[PDB]
Amino acid sequence: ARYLGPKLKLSRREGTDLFLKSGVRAIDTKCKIEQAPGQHGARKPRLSDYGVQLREKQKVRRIYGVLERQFRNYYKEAARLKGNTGENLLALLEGRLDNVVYRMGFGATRAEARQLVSHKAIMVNGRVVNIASYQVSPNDVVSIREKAKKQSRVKAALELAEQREKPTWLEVDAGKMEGTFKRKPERSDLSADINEHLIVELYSK
Amino acid sequence: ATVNQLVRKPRARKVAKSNVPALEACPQKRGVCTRVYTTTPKKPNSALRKVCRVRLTNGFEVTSYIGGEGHNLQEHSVILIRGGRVKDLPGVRYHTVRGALDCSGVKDRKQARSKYGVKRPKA
Amino acid sequence: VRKQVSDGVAHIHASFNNTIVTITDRQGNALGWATAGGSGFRGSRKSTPFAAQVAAERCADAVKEYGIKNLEVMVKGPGPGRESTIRALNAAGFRITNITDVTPIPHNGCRPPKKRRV
RNA sequence: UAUGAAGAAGGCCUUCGGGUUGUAAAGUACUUUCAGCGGGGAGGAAGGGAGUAAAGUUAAUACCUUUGCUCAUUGACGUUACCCGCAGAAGAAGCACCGGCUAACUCCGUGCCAGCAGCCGCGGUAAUACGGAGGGUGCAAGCGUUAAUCGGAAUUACUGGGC
Ligand SMILES: [Mg+2]
Ligand SMILES: [Mg+2]
Ligand SMILES: [Mg+2]
Ligand SMILES: [Mg+2]
Ligand SMILES: [Mg+2]
Ligand SMILES: [Mg+2]
Repeated sequence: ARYLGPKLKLSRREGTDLFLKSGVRAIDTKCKIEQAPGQHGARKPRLSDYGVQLREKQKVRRIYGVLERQFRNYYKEAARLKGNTGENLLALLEGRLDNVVYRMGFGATRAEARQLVSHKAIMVNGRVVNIASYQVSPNDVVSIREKAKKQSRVKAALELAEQREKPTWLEVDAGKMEGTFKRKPERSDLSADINEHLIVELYSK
Repeated sequence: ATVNQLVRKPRARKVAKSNVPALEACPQKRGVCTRVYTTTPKKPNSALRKVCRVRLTNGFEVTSYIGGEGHNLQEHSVILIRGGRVKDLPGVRYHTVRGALDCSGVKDRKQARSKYGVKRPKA
Repeated sequence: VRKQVSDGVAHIHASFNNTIVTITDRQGNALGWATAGGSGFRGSRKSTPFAAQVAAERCADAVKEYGIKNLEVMVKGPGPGRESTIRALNAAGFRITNITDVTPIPHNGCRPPKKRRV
């Protein structure tokens, strides 16, 4: 239910580095960018049509560690919901508790912030939630658990959160170790390199 | 074509016939190997394909193919067969499930091991 | 103990008397700086385009501290050194992505100092 | 989980220079979900019973029955939902595929042999198709095969076909 293999392999695969690893040490130093893995990786692979669609879907999933089965349920909900499906699907992926904690700054990585949620270190509206897939609703207040705050990893993750342009729809609190999920995010804020219309066609085939 | 002609004789939903009639729309069926022998492939190919004649529980008598290298199969062997025809062997529409009942798993299988009933090799 | 980062920006203060070279990140947090005055050049030597290039050579530090590689270029000030310094960054092994002038140009704002009758 | 680059060794390839595995590891900080253990702890529970006092109900308001109350109540699940402490990364990743369709490749072995094969088809001595190795792709506590239904199939066409 979780990827446990090396991470820079996937990162160099799919290509464009998209929100992986702590984010401090230069990504290029840790590996060899612009070179897919494998002995034969050092070559130009003439990608196809299926190829492009697959890569995009795979890329999106990894950014939020969503498995196919899980991701497909998001697509079904996004199609059911009114509005444009692709942004709705992106909104649902961003609304997951583990992703929100990462953007809120309590985790160095989405995986670590997800582990923070998993390890019963997050309080939502006075209720303990340790489920990474919990859907945060607008105006909710997310507060680190008293015991959790004593974790020095969380503290260091706050420091680093400054470099990531603080998401608008998330009101982060420094010493207060809290956050307010103001509202749903919008396509503009999200990385403009995502072509949601490609995702919609691929799953509608 | 004409609606009046079509009203007189409505469209007839054609029934699609199965490629594995002896299975009677069942995924697998157990049988007893009536005969163990070898046969030759079709035209563009040349080999000594290994096939077995098997009597099923429902009385159907059919020939099934063995997809694994080597087999400890002989008279009165009880095997499990599944669907799937052999492109180059006319009249062969079923495959013997390696690693099930009295059919041993393929020796030295390392890839597609689940397709030949071979337990994971110890590290 | 410190952190590393890339994708920086270089601010160039090309004053008539001195050249200020500062490398910083996209959020304005400084990583390193070097000046012509601090490179052994005083008086007239502190303004010549050459000495400005030399100041960049000093700024070539922070490499291990911060693998900037690609960096932006901000240039403000009419003084000499609006060309030299830029070359030195290339020869130092950096990827100059954009080059824009950020010289403060008032739209008839404050009154300037009187003229030097000399 | 993060740090972690003589890109460790080892593996394989090799244009013998290298690359590849792979920051993967090791190591170094960090955390302990659940599973380990311990200690608490809802909710499901409404009930009737025993009493009381009044009211309706009477010849007698005895009989009741209606209120209110008072005492004591009941949980199969159940070592419950949940909460709190304990310790230490410790106890938890496979499966299929990589010739085209169709994402993902070489080396070795084999030599129309053995074999694979949904379709196209491979193999006859330099096999991206078989077998093994490395590597890579997909899915994941599941992955594959098989069987079955619809779709694609405008391929029984009323929508929606032809002679
Ligand atoms: Mg599941
Ligand atoms: Mg537990
Ligand atoms: Mg391909
Ligand atoms: Mg089928
Ligand atoms: Mg039809
Ligand atoms: Mg026609």
